Amino acid sequence: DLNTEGDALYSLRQSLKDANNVLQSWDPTLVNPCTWFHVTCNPDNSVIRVDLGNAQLSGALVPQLGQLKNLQYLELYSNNISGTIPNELGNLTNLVSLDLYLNNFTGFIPETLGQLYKLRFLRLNNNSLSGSIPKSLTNITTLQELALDTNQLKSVPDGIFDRLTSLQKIWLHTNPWDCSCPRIDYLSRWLNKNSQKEQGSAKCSGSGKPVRSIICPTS
Ligand SMILES: *[C@@H]1O[C@H](CO)[C@@H](O)[C@H](O)[C@H]1NC(C)=O
Repeated sequence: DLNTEGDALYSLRQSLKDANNVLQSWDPTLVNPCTWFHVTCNPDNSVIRVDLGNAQLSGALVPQLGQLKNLQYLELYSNNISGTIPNELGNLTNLVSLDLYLNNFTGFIPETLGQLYKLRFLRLNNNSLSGSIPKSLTNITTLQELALDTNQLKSVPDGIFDRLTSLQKIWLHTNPWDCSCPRIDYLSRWLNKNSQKEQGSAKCSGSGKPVRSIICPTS
């Protein structure tokens, strides 16, 4: 009897590279993945988390990874993983902490990420992700720590941080932010009002000025 969490998780092993044989213990033929290393299950024998951090893993993620609904913590951080973040990660409803940081990830940040309403922690940082933030992120009210730092990020949608009332720490620094007015108006004002929330200094592109220091004129 196939597990379907194990099948979903094995689809990841097929597309990744170790080379440390980290995933050697992932056997889909077992009744459940709960006995796998780097995998933890609840008393109901479903996968609530995956810690692959620092496994020296290369390759790309897979859309089948969204098949784990009870997945709470996904730690993929500190690897060589490339490609784009799958939209199917928006199908993890019970996802609390999503850590993709310190990887090669390219492309846009998925808009379906705004479908995680239990997500309290999002770290996409130290990646190649290209500039914008999904407007749907405002739908995460439980967001506390958001780290986007060290990426290709450029702009931000107006009023996106307004519905995040639980936001504590945020990392926007080391990004090619567009400080031209009146695009940078919201972010500059938000980073100044919320400056206790920001960790590090977000610098404007080519000027080197902090985003918060920018004051946009009307007319
Ligand atoms: C989302 O997950 C549920 C259960 O985990 C599954 O039944 C459904 O097909 C998934 N949908 C997509 C689009 O992945």
